[PDB]
Amino acid sequence: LPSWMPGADLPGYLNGTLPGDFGFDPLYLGQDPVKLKWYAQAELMNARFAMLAVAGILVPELLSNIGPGAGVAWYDAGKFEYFAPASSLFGVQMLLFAWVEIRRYQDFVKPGSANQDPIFTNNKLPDGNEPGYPGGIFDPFGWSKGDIKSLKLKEIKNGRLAMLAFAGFIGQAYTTGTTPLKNLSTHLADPWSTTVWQNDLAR
Amino acid sequence: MKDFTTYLSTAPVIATIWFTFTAGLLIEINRYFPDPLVF
Amino acid sequence: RPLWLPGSTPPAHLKGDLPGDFGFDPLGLGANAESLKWFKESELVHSRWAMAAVAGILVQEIVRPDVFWYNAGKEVESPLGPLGLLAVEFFLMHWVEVRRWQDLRKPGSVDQDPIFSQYKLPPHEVGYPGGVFAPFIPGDLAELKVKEIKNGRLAMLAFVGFVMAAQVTGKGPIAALQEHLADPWGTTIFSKAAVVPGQAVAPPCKIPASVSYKGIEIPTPCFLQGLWP
Amino acid sequence: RQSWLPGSQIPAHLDTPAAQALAGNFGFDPLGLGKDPVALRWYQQAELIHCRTAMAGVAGILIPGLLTKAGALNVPEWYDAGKVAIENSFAPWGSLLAVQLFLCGFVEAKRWQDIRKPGSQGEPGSFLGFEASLKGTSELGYPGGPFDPLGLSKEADKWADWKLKEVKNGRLAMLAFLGFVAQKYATGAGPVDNLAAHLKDPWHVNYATNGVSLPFL
Amino acid sequence: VRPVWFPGNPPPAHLDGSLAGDYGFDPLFLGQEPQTLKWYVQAELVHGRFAMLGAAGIILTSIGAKVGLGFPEWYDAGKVVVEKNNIDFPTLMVIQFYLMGWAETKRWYDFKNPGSQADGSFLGFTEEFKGLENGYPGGRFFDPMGLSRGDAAKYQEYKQKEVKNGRLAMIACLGFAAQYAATGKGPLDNLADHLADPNHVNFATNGVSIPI
Repeated sequence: LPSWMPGADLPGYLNGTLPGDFGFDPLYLGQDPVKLKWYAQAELMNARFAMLAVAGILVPELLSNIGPGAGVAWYDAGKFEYFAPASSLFGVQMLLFAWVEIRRYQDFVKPGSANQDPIFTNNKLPDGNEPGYPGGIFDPFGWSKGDIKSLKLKEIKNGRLAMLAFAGFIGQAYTTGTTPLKNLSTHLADPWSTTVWQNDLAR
Repeated sequence: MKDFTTYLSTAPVIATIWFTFTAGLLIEINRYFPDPLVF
Repeated sequence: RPLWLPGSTPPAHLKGDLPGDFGFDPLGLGANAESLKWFKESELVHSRWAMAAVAGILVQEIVRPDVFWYNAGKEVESPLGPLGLLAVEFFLMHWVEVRRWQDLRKPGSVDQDPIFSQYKLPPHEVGYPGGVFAPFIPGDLAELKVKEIKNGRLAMLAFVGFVMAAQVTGKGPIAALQEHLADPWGTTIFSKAAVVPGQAVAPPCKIPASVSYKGIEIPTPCFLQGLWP
Repeated sequence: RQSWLPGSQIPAHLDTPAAQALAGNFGFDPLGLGKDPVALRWYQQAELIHCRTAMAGVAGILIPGLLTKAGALNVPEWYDAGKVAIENSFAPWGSLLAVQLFLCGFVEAKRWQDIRKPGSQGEPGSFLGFEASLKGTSELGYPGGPFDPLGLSKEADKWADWKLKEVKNGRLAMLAFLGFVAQKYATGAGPVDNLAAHLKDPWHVNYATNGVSLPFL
Repeated sequence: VRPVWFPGNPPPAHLDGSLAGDYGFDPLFLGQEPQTLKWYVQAELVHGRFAMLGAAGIILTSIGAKVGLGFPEWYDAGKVVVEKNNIDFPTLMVIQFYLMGWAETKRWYDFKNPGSQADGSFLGFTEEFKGLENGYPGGRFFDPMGLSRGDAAKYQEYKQKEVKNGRLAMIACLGFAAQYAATGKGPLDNLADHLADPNHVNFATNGVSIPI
C-alpha cells in the first residue's frame, strides 16, 4: 500500500481501487460511496482540464520566447480580435460543452447507454465503457495495450500535479503581476534571494 | 447546619430577602439614573 | 552495584538495566515506562547535541581564535542568502526529525532507504539505529553506551558552564581557563560576588545589549540576570 | 449525539423520535417552548419560513452590494435602496405595496390551509390542474412538483444532508441580517465597509471600540 | 489521633482526615453536607493554586523592581504596561473573559457531570478531559508528566504539600495586599526595612494597624 504517509493509519474505505490512492483522506470526506464516485469523477475532470490549461499556458510562451501568431500573456483576456465577437462564440461554447456535459452525465448515471453515433448507429463505442474511460474512438491509436493502470496512475498523478501548477500560476501571477516563465528564469538567475519571504517582505 | 438551611427556607425570611433584593435594585437604579420620566 | 550515592538504596523503577543509571531519580519520575523511553531518547538527544557543540566550539576557538564563538551568530559572513540558508536548515531538520519521531512512535517502520529499495536497515533499538548508522564498531556496545551517556551528560554540563563563563567574562572557555590558571585564588565567582543581609553583589554581564544585526537588532537580555549569585 | 451543550441534559420533548427526526436537533431548548407536538410542529414550519426568507434577503443584500464594490453594478446602500427604487419607479409605493400584499396573502393562505390539513388543497377540481402536484410530499414544509423541479427530493441519500445544510445556512442568514442591521445602527456604515475596516484593524475596529454597544465603558 | 488544628478537642463528624490538609477544622460545620463539602474542596484547590500564581508573579516582579531592572511595582504594573503598549484595556479584558469562561465552564459542567467532558465530542480528544478526581483532573494534559499515575503514596504526599503551599500562598498574597495598604511601598522594600530594624520596623511602628 503506497501511502502519502508511511506507517500512518489509512482509512478503511480507501483500498487502492482508484489510481493515485495513497490512502489520503485525513478528513474522512469520502466515506459516502456515492460521494467517492462524484469526487473521483470531479478530480479526473478538473485535473485533466488543468493539464490542458497549463499546456496552453506554457507552449505558446515557449514559442514566443523563441523564433508565432501571437506572444500575448496568457491572462490577457479581453484583448484580441479573433475576427469574431466573444459573446457569440461563448454561447456556441456553452451549448457544446453542455453537450459533453449531458451525455457524460447520462452515461455516468446509466452506463452502457451512450456508445453509438446517434446519427450513425453503426459508428459506435464498444462495451469498454468504464464511466470516465470510454476509449474505442477515444483510443484510436491501438493504445490500452497496457492494462490500464500504469497510464491511469500517471494520469491521476500528473493531474493533481497540473492542478497545483495552475494554482501556482494564478497565485504568483496575482502577486507578482508577472509571467511564470519570467519568474522561473529569475529564480534560476538567483534562487538565493527570490523567495516568498523575499518578495512578501519587500511587499 | 441543615437545620439552619431549613430555617432560611422558612417562608417569612424568604419573603424578606426577596423584597430587600428588589428594593435595593430599584434604589440603586434611581441612584445611577436619577429623574426618570418617559421611555 | 555502583550507585550515584555510596551506601544508599535505589528507587523502585531504577535497577541498572539501562546504562548511565546508578539509582538516581529522587523525584521518582521514571515510573511510567512510556515517558521513561521518551526521556531516555531525549537525554541521548541532548547529550549528543551538546557533545557536538562543545567539540566544535573548542576546536574553533583553537584554530581560529579571537572569534567569539558566542558571537559567531553575529559576526559570521557568507555570500549565501541567510534566508535561504535558514530555509534549507528548517526543511532538512523537519525531515530528519519527523523520520526519527515516526520511528519512535512506530518502531521498526522506516528502516528502509525509501529510494534505494535494496538499502534497508536491519532491526535495531530505538535510539540505536546502527547498521549504516553504525558501520564500524570497535569493542562492545556494553561499554560504548555507558561511555556515550557519561560523556554526553558531562558535555551538557560543559556547554552550560561555557555559556555562564561567557556571560560573566565574555571570554572563550580557553581564555577563562588561562585566566583561572593565572590567578587560582582570585578567579572564582566567590572572588567575584557574594550575598549578605547587609548587601548583595553580582558580576556585571559582558553580553552588552540588543545586538544590532542586519536590520533586525535582536533584543539580547541576560539569562536570569538578577539572581546570578 | 451532537448536542448544543455537552454534559447538560437533553430536553425530553426534544429527545423524541419526531424532534430528533425533524432536523438539526441539538437539545437546544432552555426555556422549553416546544413541549406541545402541534406547537413544535408549527415552530419547525416557522423556522423553515424564516430560514428561507433570510437566505434570500442576505443574498439580495450582499451579492449586489458585493459587486458594487466591483466596478460594474453601481447599486446604492441596501437601506437607502428603498428610496432609490421608489424614485426610479413609476407606480406609487402604497399602490405596489397593496398589490404585493394581495399576492403574498393568497399563497400564504394556501400554506395555511395545507398546514391545517395536509390534504386540503389537493381537493380535486378545486383548481383546474393544481391539485395533482399541489399535494404535500409527506413532509409539511416540503411541497412538491414545482417545488423541487429538478427532482432532488427523490434521492434519499442526500436528503437529510440537504435538510441539515438548509437549516444551518438559514439560521446563519438570519444572524447575518441581524449583524447587518446592528452595525448599521452602531457604525452607520455598510456591512462590507464594516468588514473592510475590521480587516484593516480588528484590534480597534469592533463593537468593543464602538462605544455604542457597550456605552458604560 | 492525627494532629488536630486544635489539640484537645475532637474533630467534627464530616471532618475525618480523608483529604489533604484535614486537621479537623470546620468550627462552623459548613461541610456537614457531602456535595457542598466536595464543592468546597474543589474551590479551595482552585483558590490556592491561583494564590500560588499570584505570589510567584509578585515576588518575581518585586525582585526585578528592587534590583535595577526597571520593573514597575505590581500594583502599578497593569496601568504602566497598558500605557507603555498600544493595547486596548477592554479588548484585553474581553478576550481574557472568553477564554476563562470557556475553560471554567468545561470544569463546571464536569463537576456537574463527572465525566461527560472526555466523551470525544470535542475535536478529537478523549480522556484528556477526564478528571482523575474531584478537583484533580489528572490526565495526559493536566498531568503529562504522569506524577499521579505512579507511586500513589508520594502522590498523596504531593497533594498534602499542594494544599499546604496553597493556603500559604493565599495568606501570603493577603499579606502583600496589607503591606501595600499600610506602607504604600513594595513588600520587598518593607521587608528590607524590617531587616533594618525589627525593633522599630513593624505594624506597631506603623501605628495604623494597631491604632494607638
